Amino acid sequence: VTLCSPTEDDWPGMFLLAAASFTDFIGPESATAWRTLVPTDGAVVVRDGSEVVGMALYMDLRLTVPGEVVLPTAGLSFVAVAPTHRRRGLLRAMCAELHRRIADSGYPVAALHASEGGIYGRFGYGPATTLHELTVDRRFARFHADAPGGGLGGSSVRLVRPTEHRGEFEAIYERWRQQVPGGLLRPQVLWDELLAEAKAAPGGDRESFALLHPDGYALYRVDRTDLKLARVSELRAVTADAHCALWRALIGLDSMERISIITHPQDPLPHLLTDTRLARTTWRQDGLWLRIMNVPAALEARGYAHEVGEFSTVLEVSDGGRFALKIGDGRARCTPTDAAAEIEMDRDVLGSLYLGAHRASTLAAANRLRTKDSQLLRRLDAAFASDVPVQTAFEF
Amino acid sequence: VTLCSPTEDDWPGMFLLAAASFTDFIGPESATAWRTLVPTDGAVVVRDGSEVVGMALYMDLRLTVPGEVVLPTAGLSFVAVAPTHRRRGLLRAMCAELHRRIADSGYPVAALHASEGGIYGRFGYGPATTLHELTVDRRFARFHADAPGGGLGGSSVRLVRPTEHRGEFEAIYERWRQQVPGGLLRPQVLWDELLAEAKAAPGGDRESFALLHPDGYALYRVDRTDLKLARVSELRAVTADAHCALWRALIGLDSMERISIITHPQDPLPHLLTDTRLARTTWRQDGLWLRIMNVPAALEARGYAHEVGEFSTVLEVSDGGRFALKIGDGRARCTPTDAAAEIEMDRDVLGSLYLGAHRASTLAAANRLRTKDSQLLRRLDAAFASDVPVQTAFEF
Amino acid sequence: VTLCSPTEDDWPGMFLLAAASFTDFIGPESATAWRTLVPTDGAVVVRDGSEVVGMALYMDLRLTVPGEVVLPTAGLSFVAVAPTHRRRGLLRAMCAELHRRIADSGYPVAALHASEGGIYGRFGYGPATTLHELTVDRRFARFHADAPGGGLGGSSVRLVRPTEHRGEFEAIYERWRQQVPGGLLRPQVLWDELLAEAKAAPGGDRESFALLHPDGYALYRVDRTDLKLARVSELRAVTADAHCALWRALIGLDSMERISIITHPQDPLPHLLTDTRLARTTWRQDGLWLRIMNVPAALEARGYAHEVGEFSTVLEVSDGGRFALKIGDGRARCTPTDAAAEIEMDRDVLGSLYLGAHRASTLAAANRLRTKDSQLLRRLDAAFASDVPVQTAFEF
Amino acid sequence: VTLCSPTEDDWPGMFLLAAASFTDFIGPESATAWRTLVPTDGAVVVRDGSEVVGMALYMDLRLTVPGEVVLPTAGLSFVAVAPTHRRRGLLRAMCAELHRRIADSGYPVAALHASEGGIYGRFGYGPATTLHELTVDRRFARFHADAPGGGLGGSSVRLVRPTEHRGEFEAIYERWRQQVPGGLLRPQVLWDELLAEAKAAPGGDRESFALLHPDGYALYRVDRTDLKLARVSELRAVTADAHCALWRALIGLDSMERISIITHPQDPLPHLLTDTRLARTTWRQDGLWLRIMNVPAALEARGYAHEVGEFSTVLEVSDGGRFALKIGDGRARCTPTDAAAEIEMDRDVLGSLYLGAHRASTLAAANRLRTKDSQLLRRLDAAFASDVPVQTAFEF
Ligand SMILES: CN(c1ccc2ccccc2c1)S(=O)(=O)c1ccc2[nH]c(=O)c(=O)[nH]c2c1
Ligand SMILES: CN(c1ccc2ccccc2c1)S(=O)(=O)c1ccc2[nH]c(=O)c(=O)[nH]c2c1
Ligand SMILES: CN(c1ccc2ccccc2c1)S(=O)(=O)c1ccc2[nH]c(=O)c(=O)[nH]c2c1
Ligand SMILES: CN(c1ccc2ccccc2c1)S(=O)(=O)c1ccc2[nH]c(=O)c(=O)[nH]c2c1
Ligand SMILES: [N+]
Ligand SMILES: [N+]
Ligand SMILES: [N+]
Ligand SMILES: [N+]
Repeated sequence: VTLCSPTEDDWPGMFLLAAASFTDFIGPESATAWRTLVPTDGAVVVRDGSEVVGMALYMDLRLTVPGEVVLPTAGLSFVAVAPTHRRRGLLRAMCAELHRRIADSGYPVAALHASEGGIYGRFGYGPATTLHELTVDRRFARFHADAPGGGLGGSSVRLVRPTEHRGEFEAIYERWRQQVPGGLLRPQVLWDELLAEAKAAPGGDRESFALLHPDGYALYRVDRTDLKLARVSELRAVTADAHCALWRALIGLDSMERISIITHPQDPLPHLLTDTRLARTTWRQDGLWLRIMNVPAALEARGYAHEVGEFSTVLEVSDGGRFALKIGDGRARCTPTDAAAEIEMDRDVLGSLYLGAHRASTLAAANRLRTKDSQLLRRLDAAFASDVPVQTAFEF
Repeated sequence: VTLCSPTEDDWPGMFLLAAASFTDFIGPESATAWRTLVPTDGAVVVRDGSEVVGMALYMDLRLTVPGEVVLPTAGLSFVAVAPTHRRRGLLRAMCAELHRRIADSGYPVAALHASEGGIYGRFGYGPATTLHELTVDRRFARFHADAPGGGLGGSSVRLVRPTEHRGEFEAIYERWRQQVPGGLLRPQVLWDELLAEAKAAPGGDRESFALLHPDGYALYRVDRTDLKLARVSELRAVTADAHCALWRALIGLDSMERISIITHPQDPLPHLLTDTRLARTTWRQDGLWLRIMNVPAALEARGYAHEVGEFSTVLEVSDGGRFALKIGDGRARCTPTDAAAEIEMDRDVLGSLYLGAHRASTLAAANRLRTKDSQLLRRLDAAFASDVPVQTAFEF
Repeated sequence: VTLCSPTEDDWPGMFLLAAASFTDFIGPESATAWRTLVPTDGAVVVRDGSEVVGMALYMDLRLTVPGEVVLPTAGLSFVAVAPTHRRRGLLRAMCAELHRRIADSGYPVAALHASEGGIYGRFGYGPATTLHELTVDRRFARFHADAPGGGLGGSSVRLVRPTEHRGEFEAIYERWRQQVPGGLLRPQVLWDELLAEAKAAPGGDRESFALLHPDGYALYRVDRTDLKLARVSELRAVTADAHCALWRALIGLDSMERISIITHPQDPLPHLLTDTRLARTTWRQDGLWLRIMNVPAALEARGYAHEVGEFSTVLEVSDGGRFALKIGDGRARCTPTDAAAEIEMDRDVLGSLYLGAHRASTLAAANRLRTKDSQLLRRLDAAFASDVPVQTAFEF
Repeated sequence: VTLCSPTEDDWPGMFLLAAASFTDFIGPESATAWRTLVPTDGAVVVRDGSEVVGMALYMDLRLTVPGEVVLPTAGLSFVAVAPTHRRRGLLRAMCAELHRRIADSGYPVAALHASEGGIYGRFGYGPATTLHELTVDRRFARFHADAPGGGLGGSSVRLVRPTEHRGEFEAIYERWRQQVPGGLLRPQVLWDELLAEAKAAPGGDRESFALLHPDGYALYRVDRTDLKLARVSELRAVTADAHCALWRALIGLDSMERISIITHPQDPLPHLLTDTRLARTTWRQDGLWLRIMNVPAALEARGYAHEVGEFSTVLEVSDGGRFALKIGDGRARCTPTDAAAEIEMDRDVLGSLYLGAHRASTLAAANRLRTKDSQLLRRLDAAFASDVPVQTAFEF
């Protein structure tokens, strides 16, 4: 059992392991396209002394963080251990090797989507965004008097074929991702795959349609089996107006009973209706997971709330360093120190605070975050909070 | 159709309407006890010219709000219109009369739990707390290395009969409610009813048990039909230690597959586990609804975040007044003004901001809250936020 | 294995067989009351040579038939063969003995409700009324502009306790049953049992409520398990106004999602709504079964449609006689003849035509009814039709 | 927002709206075929000032009505409003324009199938046929002694491939539709589509088979997911013999548990069995909707029951005219008059009476039909009744 960068000949064996490991495997041709997002020496495989029994790689991503700052980000994916080689520490070995390479390459953070919630905490990843499924019973949905775009004249939203308005979706998304924490640059090969999935599949998914506003879009399809359910695969709106207009159109799907979407906890849709309860939270789960590779670089790179006054403290990350942290004017200064720690946390906890999705208070209550001073807690809470709500861009 | 305060002879007719209107009706003897919480002239009925076709009342409550300040609160309940007298504006008439009496009596706020989410917005009530159901698959639940109370020696939690430790529950709850936004004083007659419901019912609910810590308790029962589900009716913990200890005991219910609880969005339980995902959010709904009766009294009474600096603005409440609002040192000054409004919102929106459960940013995105200045939004967001997470005390 | 009229000592053995045979067995005290409806020598039992292994009886009933004519009717019930004595022809023996006694006593017809649809055809019983379950999704239900009782002022319907308005229900029902084909006199002991069942049962049915109009009533209860379903046990309306008023009140049960009722195929409720489809037919089954004991007496006793002109024919009932049938002025003359048959049918088929619930055309298409002349078919169809729709009074 | 007849260039936009609006959309090539049934100027579209946001058309159909009389009929279909343009009265505008064109073209009636039951009443359409789903548990089904085709020798029914016996199905159907109220001429392009749908679909419907008698056929397929359910898509029988023979063959599908069919309320199948209850009514819904465009032409065109004697009255249709109606010898005379109305009803109600599917008595009980004379009601009931049961030909 050796650990190497894969050669061209290794990939058919990797695709086999992929097919066996992932029920939503996109298949060899799509997989061959996604390869273009993997840097040279961005992949590891494990051979048995030879077929492939383990694999992992990272992609070059650009993650938006609070203060509209864009970080180079190593996005872990295509992780699999053969069912024949469990409990041999192959994952620990592969993750260690990639983290070495990611760190040495100069990525401040790494990110992944977790198949299970129990795996990636021990490797320093913390869940940093939250997915919220809303299901609307649209037959009772009435917009509030206060809701935008409820006037006379025409609608600014059009029903269109996805494939004929790629450029407009690309442009809207590009604006969206640059201004939202959790935003990722979506490269060309992922747009190719998105509009491929919008096509009807013989014995699979139904045809997708688009609702297009100057400052927003929504892609939706009727569900395979539940023919009174419309599934919004993606809604991206840059203005509140666009967001309201798109939801007026979706509630206008008079042949559906229910509209479902995977969104974020601060989605304003409930507040657009006279009955907030009509937008039911059906499902909730961790989205993007974050590992802070370089604590000072990451902490210094993001913006902080201007509201909290200037304050200083000492943060110790377990087996990750100890730093004098000074925050003010929504910027941070983070420098080495041997002064006594005021705040203590594992690396994963930091990942979870970083995009402002979790309150320090809350993690402290679980004792994932230690401090003897509760004024400091309030200050961290306020400083690390994001004024733009954190969202999840896309699974990778 | 007249509107009067009920006489003693009206109550049997009110109980009939109650029985017909509410599937969880506690019944005449329990109802006769709850009457003791209704002040003289706290009830209205509508007779048909004579049986009772409409009723509503309020109870005298004490609501804890941010800054550990306790407000006299009119709690609306026992609201019903006979199915024979719908669409006659009997609710509008009853609500108007009670709001007159509540205001004139000097209550700064009124509160209710809503049967439907579409009714009470138009009468100035906004949803002010959020209920979160967590269901834990306890067969996989492992506590984190960092979680309190995972050491050698004995457990500080005891399994007990609820009826034999009323005093200890009363004392813990009393401490809890005084330090948590959303806390309500629970009077003696409600404790009587809580420990009555802890008893096994022939063909009904099963026997309830208690887990008791010096600084917390939990009441739980196995579900009627799902015999692998334990339902935590109530968990109240004053320290993080107590909260963790109680959850160690509940995960120790080795004959159950799942533990469910109705809690709040900031419950730290997910973070006590190695797999946060094991604590699934199964259900989410509005809890306590709040109507600000006197805007300046209410705004001046609660505390605000010390973190945000001093700032001033002008708030207009629709058909509710316009005020110079000055906030600093976590106190507010709220005085009449005819100066131009900087912030605009209906009375209900204010109710929803008041306990810090909803962000001003979020309501602004839905246009329930208007301002042309986004710096003011951030400032309101931070000021109205509660450092202690807002919770829901009990249904009334 | 002998066949006798039961003595007082036989009844405890009959109650045992009842308990074992009928899951809805009303129990010994209720059963002892219903005994008062059984005439002397109205019961048979079969003993094993001695415990009871078979039983059957009839009750003295009064059945309304078209033309508002009331027939003495033998109502078969309490029929059971022990599971130890199947396929011994005990039912054939008991039915034969009772039919002998019923015929000799001078009943023109006998009637029953069938546990299964495959049993009673061979003993000359045909299904003569049809049960229709309507389930209304009351959240969308809007009454038509044309529907009665949608004006200003007050409602004439009251919500009441069933037990306090027995007299008014008795009176309304008495009017109802005398003017509707399928109507049965409900004796005092059945009213006692109806208002006993309206009471809440520990671990059983919930409390029943009543909607009372001068010319109609409805008894309803919320379902045991589905707490958003109201079950209308009984609705009896003498005028269209009463029927519409009662349905306005039932749709006014704003806490329910669905209202269900067992009614008849010609119930006008669908036509009271703007969306007829909201009143869904969820279930449909044979109601009352009829055996014509004396063909000429029965045919001569009921009224016929005045619309069809005078016509004459010869009807042969298989092993039941052949008759010259002359119909005109909505009366029939039925006399012995040896003239050639024009119409042929088994006795059961006649039962099914008798109250006008089945068309002769339809039974002819199945060849249950033979004739070489289709003009005669049309004439029978029209003559046997009832202008008042046939309904089902109550199970016995 | 303008309203025009579509040009060739409009149709790709209409197909897009179709795809988005109808989950069972037959697709562009099938849709292009059905276009051949639309007359010149039989279609309207609404453009936004330009993509298509509204459309509606009618097809030229031939409807059989009581007395085996065949009426030219405008069949409304392909009706859709974009979800972006709800509540702009686009449907009201389109329906008005088409009704103008239909009336001026000289159609006595128009017809449609309704997606929802709440829409088309206000445009003068009434539901005129009833769909009945019967599900038979064929494992218990035994034919009655009286049922045809239960003798020795061979069976006259053959199992065949649908595509190889098109001619025989066409011929049987042509005979069927000419003798049944609700019958529609099925043009060649609809036969092409029927036998296309009889083919197995990759990941869709299974292969269809046919049972063929000289005077009847049945097309059936096993259900996609429930492999013990056979779905009879279509059964057309011209003689009772054919109908019984076909059902003997279907009950002979020994590998199925249940056979389901969408039929009519007077289907004799229940009466062919020893247990009528085995043929369960699982589902019931409005079929064909009818709008009487020209009251006197329509009323004069159909036949009436010969059984009822000659009678005269005055019918007022709301905003539709007032007529002296004289009925006798199963013909009607309908002429203008200003004499006082004896009968009053909206146009939709007339549609519902026209094919004899609804009794006048029943609509009167709901007050959809007004008269102060109940003898007239009985007379209308009998006159408008159809001796051949009304059926539904096919969805359009
Ligand atoms: C989406 N896919 C990607 C993702 C990144 C890739 C990078 C290079 C080459 C191919 C790539 C394919 S993929 O191959 O279907 C894929 C991958 C990992 C997965 N992990 C899971 O736990 C799961 O449930 N489904 C997964 C699907
Ligand atoms: C809990 N109950 C109270 C509450 C307050 C009371 C005050 C005075 C006298 C009796 C009282 C009884 S109660 O009577 O079962 C009750 C009341 C209102 C309800 N409203 C609802 O929408 C519902 O679903 N269930 C309800 C149950
Ligand atoms: C309703 N009941 C009657 C009916 C008639 C009686 C006459 C004399 C004494 C007692 C009587 C009790 S009863 O005893 O629960 C009863 C009877 C027959 C039944 N047959 C069935 O197939 C069934 O499912 N449930 C039945 C229930
Ligand atoms: C059956 N189809 C027809 C019907 C008539 C047509 C006339 C000209 C051109 C194409 C045509 C297509 S169609 O295009 O799939 C179609 C149409 C309307 C529908 N309305 C509904 O409410 C629904 O649920 N499904 C529908 C399906
Ligand atoms: N941000
Ligand atoms: N607080
Ligand atoms: N009758
Ligand atoms: N006919």
